[PDB]
This record gives sequence, structure tokens and C-alpha cells, in this order.
Amino acid sequence: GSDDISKLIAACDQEPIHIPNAIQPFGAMLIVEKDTQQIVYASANSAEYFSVADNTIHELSDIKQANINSLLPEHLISGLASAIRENEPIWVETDRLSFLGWRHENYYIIEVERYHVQTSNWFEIQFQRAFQKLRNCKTHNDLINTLTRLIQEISGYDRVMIYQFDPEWNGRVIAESVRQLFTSMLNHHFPASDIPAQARAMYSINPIRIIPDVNAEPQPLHMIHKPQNTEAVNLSSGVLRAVSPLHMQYLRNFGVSASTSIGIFNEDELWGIVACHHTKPRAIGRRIRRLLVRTVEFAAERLWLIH
Ligand SMILES: *C/C=C1/C(=C/c2[nH]c(/C=C3[NH+]=C(/C=C4\NC(=O)C(C=C)=C4C)C(C)=C\3CCC(=O)O)c(CCC(=O)O)c2C)NC(=O)[C@H]1C
Repeated sequence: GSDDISKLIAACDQEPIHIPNAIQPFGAMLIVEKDTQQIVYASANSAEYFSVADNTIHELSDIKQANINSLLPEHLISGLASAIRENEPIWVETDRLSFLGWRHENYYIIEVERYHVQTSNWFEIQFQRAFQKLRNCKTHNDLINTLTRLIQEISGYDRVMIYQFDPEWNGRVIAESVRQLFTSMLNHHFPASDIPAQARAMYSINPIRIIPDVNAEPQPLHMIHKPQNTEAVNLSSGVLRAVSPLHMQYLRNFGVSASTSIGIFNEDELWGIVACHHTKPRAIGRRIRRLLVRTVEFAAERLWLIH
């Protein structure tokens, strides 16, 4: 039936991806009522992240006891309080932990990750080399190929592609960089339903989406202290937001174990994405994420100017 097939296609765009009440297990998440300053939701894995800074905490139970001010660094709490704008993430890096938090209505949402030892000035020197290569490009075809190659080198993903939307949100792959033999994806077309409108809109909130392992077990948000409002909390601005299992299976069918995509914007208009696949699971720290986003933004700026 024709209208039935259309119902099914329309269901794609209606899965509530913004409120899964779970996360990917490469970080831990705390949800805290702003006025109560009380921990109301915590990921089922919070223990193994806050046990790195605080040794009193070894179980999810201990988080009901825990105070925010022992768990979170002070600059994080001060920035989150002194922040008026909703959904704009603050980042605070201790000696052991990398925090990203933001305010959404009466909720503070805090994501915490681990990180590797860093090399000073590496972020900036890498961006400098990308800035110079993208700026020396004089046609869009050199620009986009250069972009895929740089994203490939910075991230180390097995495959980096530029996926360009047409006026109806259908898209095609227009450039490719690979770390191994692959059958070409060049000029392969995909329908608009493969990235439903809700996912397309998510790049306007967080321009990078990151999936380190398609088979990693999502961790649900447990209730800690009974929140005033039991509505689902919107997790859109972070990176830990659990992945729609449909898209996980889509990645498996692709032969992919890790994914990362970055929106390509012209002003507020989503023009396309950088799509990144890995055959084995892969994680990339916050600094590689920010470098990728910043590289894509400079490439976009160049893309709208050159012929
Ligand atoms: C009925 C629903 C469907 C559906 C849902 C869905 N898809 C995403 C997210 C993404 N889909 C992407 C598609 C592509 N990746 C590629 O490499 C290519 C072509 C080479 C395409 C077309 C991409 C890139 C994303 C972003 C995530 C990522 O980078 O992997 C979501 C959002 C999931 C989430 O963000 O939690 C949803 C709900 N896909 C379908 O095919 C139908 C069945």
C-alpha cells in the first residue's frame, strides 16, 4: 500500500533521538537540578569515571551521597551558574578528567571523559597546517579533496567522505579519502530518509556527532534524587547522547564499527556533512574533535568564496 509505505518512511523522522535517557559508554553523565543543586540523574557507569578523581565513590549508590562540589571542579560549577545562555557547552579540564557541561531549562547536564597525555601547541600547529593547505586551494575540487585528506590525517579514520545534500535533502558522496582498499563510494546517492530531519537538525545544535563503537552497550540514566519533573531530559548539546539502534544497525550493514560526522554549514544552512567510518572501534579526544570542526568551518568559508 502506497500511503502505508509513506507512514513507515515518515516514522523515521519521528523517533525521539533527542531524549534517549541513555548514553554511549565512552563518558559518564550527570543531570542536576539547577535550583535544588541536587543530582537527579546519573549514567549507570558514573562510578568508573568519578572514581578517578574521588576515591570515596566506587558505586552508583555513592552518587546519591555525593555532593556536586566534591564531584565537579569548581570552575565548572562557577561557569555553569554564571551562564545565562542555554545549550552552550562549557569545558573544564582537570589533571585527570575532561568535563563538558551546559544548562537546559532547570537542568545542568555534565559529561565527563578521560583523556590521554597531550602535547602543548599541537592543536594550534595542526590547525596552522590545515589553514595553509585549505587557503592555497583555488578551485572547489581541490578544496574538498584537500579537506577529506586533512580530516583523514587528523582523525585516522579508515574512510572520510563529503556527502552533499540536494534541495530535497537527498545526497551523494562527492569526495573520498581512504586508509586501505575500498570499493568507491564516489557519486553514490542516498535518500533523504538515511539522515532524517531530526538528525539533520542535530548539527545545528552540536556540529559533530561521534560514535566510537557501534556495538558498545548503551548505559541508561538512573534516577538518583527524585526530580520535580520526571519528563525526559534533552541531551542534544553533548556528545554522549546514545545512538538510535536503527542507525547502529545501518552502520553494521555498512561494515563500520565507528562513525563520526561533521556538518558543513553555509551560515545556518546545512549544505552537507563530512562522514567518517572506521572498520574497528575508534575514539578521538576532545581536542581532535574541536580541530576537526574548526578545520571544516575554515574549509566551508573557503568553499563559498572560491570558484
Ligand atoms: C527510519 C530511520 C532511518 C535512519 C535513521 C537515522 N540516521 C541517523 C544518523 C546518520 N545517518 C547517516 C547516514 C549516512 N552515513 C554515510 O556514511 C552515508 C553515505 C555515505 C549516509 C547516508 C549519518 C552520517 C548519520 C549521522 C551519524 C553518523 O555520523 O553515523 C540517525 C541519528 C542517529 C543519532 O544521531 O542518534 C537516525 C535516527 N536511517 C535510515 O537509513 C532509516 C532507516
